[PDB]
Amino acid sequence: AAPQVRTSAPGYYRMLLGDFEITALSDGTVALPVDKRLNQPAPKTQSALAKSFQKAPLETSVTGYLVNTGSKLVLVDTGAAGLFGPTLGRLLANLKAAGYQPEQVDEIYLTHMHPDHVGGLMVGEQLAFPNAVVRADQKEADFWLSQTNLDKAPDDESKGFFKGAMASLNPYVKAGKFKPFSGNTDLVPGIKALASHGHTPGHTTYVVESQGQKLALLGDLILVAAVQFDDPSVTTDLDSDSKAVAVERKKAFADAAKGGYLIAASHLPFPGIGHIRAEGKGYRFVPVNYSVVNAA
Amino acid sequence: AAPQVRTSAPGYYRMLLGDFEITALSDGTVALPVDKRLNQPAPKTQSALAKSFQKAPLETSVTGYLVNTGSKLVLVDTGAAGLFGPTLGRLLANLKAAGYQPEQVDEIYLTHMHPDHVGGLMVGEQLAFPNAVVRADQKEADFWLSQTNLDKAPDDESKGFFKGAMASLNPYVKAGKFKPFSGNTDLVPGIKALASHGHTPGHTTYVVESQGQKLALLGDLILVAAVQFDDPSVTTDLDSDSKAVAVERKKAFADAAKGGYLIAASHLPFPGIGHIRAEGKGYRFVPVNYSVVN
Ligand SMILES: [Zn+2]
Ligand SMILES: [Zn+2]
Ligand SMILES: [Zn+2]
Ligand SMILES: [Zn+2]
Repeated sequence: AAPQVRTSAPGYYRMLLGDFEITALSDGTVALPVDKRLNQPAPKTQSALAKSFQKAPLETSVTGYLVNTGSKLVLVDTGAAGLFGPTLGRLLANLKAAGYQPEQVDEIYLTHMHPDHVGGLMVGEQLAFPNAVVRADQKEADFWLSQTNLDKAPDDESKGFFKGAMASLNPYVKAGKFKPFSGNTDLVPGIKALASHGHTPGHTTYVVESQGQKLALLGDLILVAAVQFDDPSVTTDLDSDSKAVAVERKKAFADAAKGGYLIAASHLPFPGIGHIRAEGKGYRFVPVNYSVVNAA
Repeated sequence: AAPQVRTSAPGYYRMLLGDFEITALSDGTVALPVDKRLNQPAPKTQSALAKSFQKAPLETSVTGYLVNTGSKLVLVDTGAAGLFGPTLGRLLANLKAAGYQPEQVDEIYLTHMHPDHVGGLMVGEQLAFPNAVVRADQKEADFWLSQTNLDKAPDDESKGFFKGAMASLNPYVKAGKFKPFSGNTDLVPGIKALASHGHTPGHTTYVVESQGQKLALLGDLILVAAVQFDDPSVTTDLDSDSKAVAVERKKAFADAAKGGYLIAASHLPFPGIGHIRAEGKGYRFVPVNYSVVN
């Protein structure tokens, strides 16, 4: 026989979208006590997860999305680097395994500034993406980079969020490489920012379109697949505005269902890409069928 | 501008099952005219596919399953090698990418002897797995290695099935390395053969169990997920015995729904592993949650 290997394959998933190349990049996974963070009784979460053959704590993917439009290379979210423990921070290595170098990234779009999305921006004291311009909504940057907000943060978890956002973005701000937008904004050709505020004050969805094929990168608009597709009204204590996140999630799901296009989200099971159909009181996520990509 | 890369990740998926290590190994994908092969009206298949955002021809995975028990390295199915065209035959390279060499494989268990499961046994005129013993049901071998069955085959597709089985398996037979079993049989500790005849005369499911964790490798008991989970009675013209395959598929789905354990199948979307629950007149497949192995 042979010794066991016990390693996972490189965490990248390639998919074509019209003339664009999408690469989902895994940052790793982390076990989350979702039954304690969701705004509903723990037994109800347990029953939902059991319907999906799952149990809390739940191993949850953390994913960023690389878009090569053919003229620009854009990275949507960057993982956690070392901010959330040793099971995360795989995204840079998976970017390299996917055939790219960090120096090649032209722009980085942040759905929001929670540590598991901004941590990858820094390797120690060095910019992880030395040529990239970072973009996020002005509301997001104004909230998370505020010293006064950090000084008035209620608990250690929130303080750590502020500190991580500052440590990750401020070096780019200082280098002149942070370029905010406000609300719905055309970014590089083929990618648009769609305001989806409420998980954080400036949470933004990024819509990628090429040759009639559309993909909405929803960020953290959904967090627990086995709960929030069936019941989109369930929120978490990590959402800044629970009512707004429910409204925005329902809007995104309704639009994806009506349009029949792809969505992706950072914490859907990797690669986190699929279609949505409206069913009953909520929605059914349909993960994309495994497809091989070959050179053109 | 950064050039696009346009290559897929190495096609292996690692998963722990108790103390055992499972590696799903992609042989590639192939576009199949499932609307023509399923035994129901083509528009019905097309509408079922549309419900799942799919359309025929449907890109379909071809997967084998490596089980490292800690004492034996067993491979369940081998892909197509070059028998089914350019898009397949990736299993050997993915086995190497998964950190193993073909010479390490101790036993190979075949669900059945269709070309997309036996072709990988051979690389040219050389055994692909030079130290392995191959096992399959006696009924499977007797059917596909039959010279008179080949002479009786109606068209070139079926003749090609017989020729491919013969070319892939007879070098192991000649070397004394084919050991059939008959019906339900305990193979190596932790892996059992479960007769699931009907897709082929000796089609066999392999049940893997470690520390109370069970995984049933169903072979080709299901071929088109978007059709046959909702309606397990729909068969194909490639099934040797349609009534039997419907019975065996329903039995497997009901048992996996009742027991709550994992199933895998060669043509479910890679890695093709998940749970199943009973819903309406059929079943819902629940793909395993992405999980990292260390
Ligand atoms: Zn978040
Ligand atoms: Zn997050
Ligand atoms: Zn078959
Ligand atoms: Zn097959």
